[PDB]
Amino acid sequence: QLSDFQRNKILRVFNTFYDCNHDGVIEWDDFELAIKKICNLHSWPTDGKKHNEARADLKLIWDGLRKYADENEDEQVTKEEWLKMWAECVKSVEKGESLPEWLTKYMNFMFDVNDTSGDNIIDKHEYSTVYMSYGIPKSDCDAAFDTLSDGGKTMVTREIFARLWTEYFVSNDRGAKGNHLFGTLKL
Ligand SMILES: [Ca+2]
Ligand SMILES: [Ca+2]
Ligand SMILES: [Ca+2]
Repeated sequence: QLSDFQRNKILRVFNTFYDCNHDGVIEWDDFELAIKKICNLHSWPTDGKKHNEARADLKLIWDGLRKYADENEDEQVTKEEWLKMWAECVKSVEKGESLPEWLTKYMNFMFDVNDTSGDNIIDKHEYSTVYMSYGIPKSDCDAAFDTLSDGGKTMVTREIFARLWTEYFVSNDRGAKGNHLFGTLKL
């Protein structure tokens, strides 16, 4: 079973990042909102390259998510279904397996949404630009970024971002850096 700490990390991500219209379930309509929000944030032209690519990528991610979590096949993922899926995913990451492919795709999507300069590094300004748009206070973006980059000793490359992303979802260690990947947690 997920510890309180894991369960709460996994709920907080459902609630802030996936359920964009905040009604308590994840559907395709949420991903339609997530596309609008990222288009607004970055000033992408509707039906331009980035927009059409974001839509295609998120379709694949939603499809893999529903496949894993949508037990009653109603095209909606409730918190119950999301927690049931996560308890099984975490067990498996511990037994040695990679996270599900919809989750890695979503990690790579969010990496590139952050890295608007395209140099393979998320810098402090890129990071706070994205997380502040989800309601993360700026001081929790800046404190998170220093934690994640080990105060500048580590560049937040796609690979670092991917390893921190797995740690956020599975770690039971309160000390883990990836706990703060989505804004500092007070622990
Ligand atoms: Ca929703
Ligand atoms: Ca369902
Ligand atoms: Ca960059």
